[PDB]
Amino acid sequence: HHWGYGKHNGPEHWHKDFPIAKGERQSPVDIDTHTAKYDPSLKPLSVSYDQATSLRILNNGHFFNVEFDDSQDKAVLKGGPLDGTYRLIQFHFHWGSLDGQGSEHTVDKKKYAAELHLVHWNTKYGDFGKAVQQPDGLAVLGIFLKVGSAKPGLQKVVDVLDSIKTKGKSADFTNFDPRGLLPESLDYWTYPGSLTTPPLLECVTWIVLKEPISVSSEQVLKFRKLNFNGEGEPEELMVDNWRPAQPLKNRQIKASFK
Ligand SMILES: [Zn+2]
Repeated sequence: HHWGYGKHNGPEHWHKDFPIAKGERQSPVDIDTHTAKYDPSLKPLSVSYDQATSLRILNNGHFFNVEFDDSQDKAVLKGGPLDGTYRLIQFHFHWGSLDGQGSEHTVDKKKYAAELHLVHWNTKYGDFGKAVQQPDGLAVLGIFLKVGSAKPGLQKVVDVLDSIKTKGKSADFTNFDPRGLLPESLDYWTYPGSLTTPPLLECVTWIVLKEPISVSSEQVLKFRKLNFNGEGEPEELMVDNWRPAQPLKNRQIKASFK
């Protein structure tokens, strides 16, 4: 039936409905830090989230999405390896059933507890749906989450999860500041890739930050109480909603630091 992360509709079956799954620039990948090329011509990242406008949070049956108002250049990403302005449209997470798994990207084979994706689309294309059809259409900022001390800025999100426990639920989620999810360093690795979920389009420029943010066991624990299933259906906990690393192929990973 519909795609998911279970043994019968998991990542290893996606190729049957989405042939692009076995493509040449699939994500995520394992970042080998020793072969990543430090590229000195890379510009620093420019994150302008000061006028961001969050609208809603939704449980889509795969993960939850916090959506932003992308009708104007409110929250944008520029610089780095990018050309043009990219608007933040939404962010989501991928997490595991345990602290030693959860992230999609890995660093030297190391998996983190979760991974945050800040999705932006190139304003040049007018809308998100057009942008996903272009090789430079999207820019996703990936941030690793490790278990340690609480991330104060993540609490608003953790607080509201009980209201969107099942598939299809959504809640008003205004006035959230995404700057609170950012680590203090903006050093990163960058490579051309794809969406990690169907349709798995190869329109993404990945910007994975080196420094992960720490969240508490309690904070992460609440993510794990979400449901994949719809209301009234048999409870299936939302865990391990991550895709395993794909072959890098004809691609080089560049770093903005040495
Ligand atoms: Zn994602």
